[PDB]
Amino acid sequence: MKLIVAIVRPEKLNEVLKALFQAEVRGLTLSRVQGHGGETERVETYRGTTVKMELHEKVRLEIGVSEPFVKPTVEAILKAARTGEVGDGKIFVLPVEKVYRIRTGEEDEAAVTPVQ
Amino acid sequence: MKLIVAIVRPEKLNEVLKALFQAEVRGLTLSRVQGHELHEKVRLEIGVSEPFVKPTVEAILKAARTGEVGDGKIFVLPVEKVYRIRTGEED
Amino acid sequence: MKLIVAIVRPEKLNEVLKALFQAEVRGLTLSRVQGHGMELHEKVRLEIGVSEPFVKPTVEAILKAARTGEVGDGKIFVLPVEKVYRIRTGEED
Repeated sequence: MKLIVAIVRPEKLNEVLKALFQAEVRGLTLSRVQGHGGETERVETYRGTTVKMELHEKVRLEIGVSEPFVKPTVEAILKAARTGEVGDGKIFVLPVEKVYRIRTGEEDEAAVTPVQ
Repeated sequence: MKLIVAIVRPEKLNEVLKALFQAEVRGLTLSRVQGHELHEKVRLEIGVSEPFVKPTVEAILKAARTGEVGDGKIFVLPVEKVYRIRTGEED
Repeated sequence: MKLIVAIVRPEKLNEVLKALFQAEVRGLTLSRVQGHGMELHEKVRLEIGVSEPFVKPTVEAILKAARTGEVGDGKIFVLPVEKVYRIRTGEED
């Protein structure tokens, strides 16, 4: 199992969710965060005197997936979320020791396997 | 140490927090998130030492369950190091 | 890469952000959350991807900026990351 955390532009969210559902990746959660991506900074920011137009609203998606679905999930997000401009975001694939579905007590693979 | 990330229903949050406290699990953070239509959920993030992983997971499984689809999930993630900001040292 | 997750006091955020931009990280996100241990106390959660050579000094920069010496200062978690992709280019690493 892996926990996928993706940071994408708000204007790309709907395309991303549609692509994920199309890939059988249903269960997930999301929230708004402020972020700064790319490895760019304004001179004033690096000087520490300012931190204005450095942060922008992004959407953070958290998706638990079984091993077989890691590749399809990453590919769906990469295709849908890219604009080609700095600030597109990132995808972290995190190792997971255990997963539990609260309703059924199902664990690990069974807990993140597509309910359809 | 491990990092527990749990998604639960807002209506069950008080009960979950009460169970965690009864289990001696005190330090944690939480926030509202949108889950799965999208429905509001609460995401809890709890860093625990190894002996507290099980008690924490169980506290949440028992307090958060309603029996209806959408009760949530619990992830246990490996943590390489954890630092206590107050001391400037690992924990 | 490693994922640094820091929970800090809101009144220390400006200082921590300054330390992060001056340290140089390959991206960060942050948001307001509620801390506990009822009554919830505001905290700011920052998530920063940092590669191995620079994890220790980046953690030290955050520690120095965020510390007050009083209970409630927060914690910093360093998590392993299996893979990381840059969306702009699609590349892994």
